[PDB]
Amino acid sequence: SKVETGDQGYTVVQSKYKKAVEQLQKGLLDGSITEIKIFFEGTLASTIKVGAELSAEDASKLLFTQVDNKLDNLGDGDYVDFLISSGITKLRILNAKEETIDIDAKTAQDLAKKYVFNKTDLNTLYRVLNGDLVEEVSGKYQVVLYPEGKRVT
Amino acid sequence: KASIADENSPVKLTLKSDKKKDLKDYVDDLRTYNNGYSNAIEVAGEDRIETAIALSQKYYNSDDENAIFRDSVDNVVLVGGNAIVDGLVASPLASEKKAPLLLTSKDKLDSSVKAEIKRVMNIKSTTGINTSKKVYLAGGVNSISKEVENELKDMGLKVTRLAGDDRYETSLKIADEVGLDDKAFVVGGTGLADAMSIAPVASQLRNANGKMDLADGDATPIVVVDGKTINDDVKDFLDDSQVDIIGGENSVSKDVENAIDDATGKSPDRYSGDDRQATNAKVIKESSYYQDNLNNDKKVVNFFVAKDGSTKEDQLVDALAAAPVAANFGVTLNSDGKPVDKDGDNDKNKLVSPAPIVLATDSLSSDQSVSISKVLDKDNGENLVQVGKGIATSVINKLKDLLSM
Repeated sequence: SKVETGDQGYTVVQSKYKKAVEQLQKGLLDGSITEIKIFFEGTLASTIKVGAELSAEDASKLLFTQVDNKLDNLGDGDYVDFLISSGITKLRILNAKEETIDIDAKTAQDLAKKYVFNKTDLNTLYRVLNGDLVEEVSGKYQVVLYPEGKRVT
Repeated sequence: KASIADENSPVKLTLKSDKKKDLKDYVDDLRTYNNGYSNAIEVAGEDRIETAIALSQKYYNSDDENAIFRDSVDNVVLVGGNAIVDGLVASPLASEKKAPLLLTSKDKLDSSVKAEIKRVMNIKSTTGINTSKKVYLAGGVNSISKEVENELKDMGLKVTRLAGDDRYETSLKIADEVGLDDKAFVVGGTGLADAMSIAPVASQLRNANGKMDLADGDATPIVVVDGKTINDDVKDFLDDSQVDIIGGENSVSKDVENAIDDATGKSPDRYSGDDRQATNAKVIKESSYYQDNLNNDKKVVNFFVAKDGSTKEDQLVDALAAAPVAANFGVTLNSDGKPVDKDGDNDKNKLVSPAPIVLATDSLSSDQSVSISKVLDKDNGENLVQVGKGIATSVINKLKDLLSM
């Protein structure tokens, strides 16, 4: 069990640091998260096992104590990963910028001339958007995209 | 949920739309432009010499994807700058010989070229130059002078000159080096643009059945004859070959066609139009040229663009060097002849998809548009290459619409 790029799981930006840890903490206390393994820059940080002579209330405080300083001073290319076990779940926190494009208004040809997207990711996304993940958030149908890099000029 | 991203992904994007359909129109637009800005390439230089050099550095002995060879080459086919008359048929020659076709000046061997010769052959200051590397000189003394021949020989390279007393005899000397293993092509020399439209087809390493075999396969040679009758030599060269004559009556007369009828005993197929562009269109839409040469179950996904002889027929030499590239395209081969991406169902012959060269400088004809639309696969274009400068943006715009890139 190891976390690596291009794998099934959740991805959070540093802007959503405060929210991600809250859900991990509240999950830890309310008997919903059993074990957490933190990874700084792909290296093991420490293991939080509620059954390792520890407790849920201690584990909640311990989790924030370890990662509050790391995640508040993130650098370009620095990332923190979690192996969340509920009985399984994978998370990566990174310091990218978040930009939302409301189409009911940046066109696609300006988006492509700037960022380089993976064809195999867009291929599957197009197919599952018309026939053979996409979320419905407050009357809209949002889709998240992660470019591989910036376009040459 | 269900996908974690790269450590260095610059921005996280979220596409918000009231309706899923409007999102499909935005993802499709994104999918097309993203694959239409990275897959559409341009290889050019200020003069025709560096254009052929850049075309060599990218597709021969280059570590990038979508190249022909990823390792050293053992042969190089050299042609003069203003040598369109004698060297037009060198495209199938460079193809079977597995060599990059390079353009040199008539009297002086350019330092740019001599560096490219040493570079592409992995020739370096610590390696001695022996006769293990050959440089095929295609043309007479007005194509490549004796000054250039003796320089290449002074280094120690094995120099083979394919020349004759006339342009027609020169082409026969070239087509004799290209293994006629029973088909051929004939052009008149009055229309050189029609001959360039057939260069990518003739340079394909094809099998006996018409499919493609890059191992133990041969390319089909081209011959230039006067358009009169058939002379004593070309008739000897054409024994039982299926001639695919190219050009109108003004290029090769019906007398020349009838003489081939009497010579080889087979009916010669004729591809011609009123314009040099129309001849190109009919070559692209020929099933037995591109579509039926594919071992895979796809259609033509790769395309090339070059200038024609409207402004100056000399400019067409750009499409000549690109023919050996467009013939073997879609696969990258190492020293052993195995396909790679950086190293390495996925057989070479099954992965080859040649690309037709479209001739257009100022505008793209309606016939060329219809022909190119016929050969395209359902999944649409995957690679487009613009060789040379001076091609109008109108043409490239129309191509990107036809290929959906």
